[PDB]
Amino acid sequence: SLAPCGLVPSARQLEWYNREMIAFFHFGINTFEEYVNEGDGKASTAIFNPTALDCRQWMQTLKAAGIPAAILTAKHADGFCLWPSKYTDYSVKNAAWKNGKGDVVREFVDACEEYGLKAGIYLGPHDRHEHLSPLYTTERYKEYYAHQLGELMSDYGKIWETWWDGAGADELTTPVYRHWYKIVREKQPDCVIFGTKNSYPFADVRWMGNEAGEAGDPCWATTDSVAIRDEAQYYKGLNEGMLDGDAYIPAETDVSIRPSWFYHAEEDSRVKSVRELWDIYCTSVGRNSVLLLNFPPDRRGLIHSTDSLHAALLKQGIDETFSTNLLRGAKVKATNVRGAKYSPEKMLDNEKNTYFAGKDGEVKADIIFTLPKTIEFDCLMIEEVIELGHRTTKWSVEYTVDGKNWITIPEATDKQAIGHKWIVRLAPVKAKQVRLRIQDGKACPAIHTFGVYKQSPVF
Ligand SMILES: CC(C)S[C@@H]1O[C@H](CO)[C@H](O)[C@H](O)[C@H]1O
Repeated sequence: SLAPCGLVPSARQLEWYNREMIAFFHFGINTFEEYVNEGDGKASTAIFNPTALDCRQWMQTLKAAGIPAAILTAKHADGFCLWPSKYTDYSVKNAAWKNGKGDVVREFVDACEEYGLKAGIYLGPHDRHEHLSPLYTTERYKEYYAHQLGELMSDYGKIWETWWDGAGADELTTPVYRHWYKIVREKQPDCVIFGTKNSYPFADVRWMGNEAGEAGDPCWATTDSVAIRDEAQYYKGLNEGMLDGDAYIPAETDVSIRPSWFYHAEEDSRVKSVRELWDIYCTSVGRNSVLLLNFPPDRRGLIHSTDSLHAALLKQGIDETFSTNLLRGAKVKATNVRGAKYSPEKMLDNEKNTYFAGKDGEVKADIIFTLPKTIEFDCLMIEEVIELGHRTTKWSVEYTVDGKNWITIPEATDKQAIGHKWIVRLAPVKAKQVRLRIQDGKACPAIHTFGVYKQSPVF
């Protein structure tokens, strides 16, 4: 069989990559303040009062959108806790909501379980509320957070992601996070950790340097762990990563479907269009990353219908786009073929476990797909066998109509990364043959999938 090349993903990282999309839910005391996205920790707990909370309605939105996981803000930097923790009074325990007898996190994980969605927790490292205590020290806070982490990792079922926002967290040192890490890893062994700054040695996935929904081109799963730590001076190290990076810590791309992270009625006219979301999908999922897309629940405790509709149409457009691989039915010829078991046709078979592979030592390959009828396409996708590491580092796609003139596709010329998935949109071409050029790499190519497609009219 093939041996892996360089650093490889863990089982958690594979599971995570396979989600492709994750939902964020920013919900809390901010929602009940007027135009606030970052709370000071001084709002009265009494104002938290969703009129008819319905997390099931959130899950129905995610079903409609094709999204298999969700992360809730159990506590944002304002420090207000959405579950009745035994370790603070600054929580739903003292809200007007349900006379202080509610538990949003409970309703969230119960709804996730009922709909078969993976649940995840955002629990803010920087806590502005705790900072207001004249008795605050980093060491006491470390124990405070650990107790709360212990509640959320013990009493709320299986947790698939823990999110550590690096905003305001520079005071928190590595031994602090180590303590937190052991609790998470021991109680929830499958839980992916989104690690920032001083949490770097414990991170399963990294930030990619912006909140616009654009991972780098290229975007390597690998990078130097120091890039995560010294976040502010390594934008490209996070956004693009490094082929010779010392750690396998792939990029998770986060973006709100609205201008703000929290809900504001004024932004109902500002929800990202289906086309914007499609661009974002292509610059995240389509760039060897994973898209974490925020839907902020409102004061009733519902997801707004424009947010729902646009996410649902994105899903519809994706399904139509990629339902027919227009290369299927082709006659396939390739140089550098490891064997029949790894024939280039495996790129076209829609099977989970098969792939095209080259011969050891040989990093280049040329694969020509000759089509029964001339086709028209404006999109292409390629997927590497990531269990075997980043192998190919330069690739291009070409076509011809007359059989003699190979024409380049400008958008798909001298690309570098493949990884989990790379998507390229291009001006519409007609073609009788399509050539896939694997031009360079660290090891022989190993490719699960290759296809060309016609983008949905929805886009
Ligand atoms: C400048 C702001 C984006 S702060 C930024 O937020 C990111 C999440 O989007 C990560 O949590 C970073 O660690 C944090 O510094």
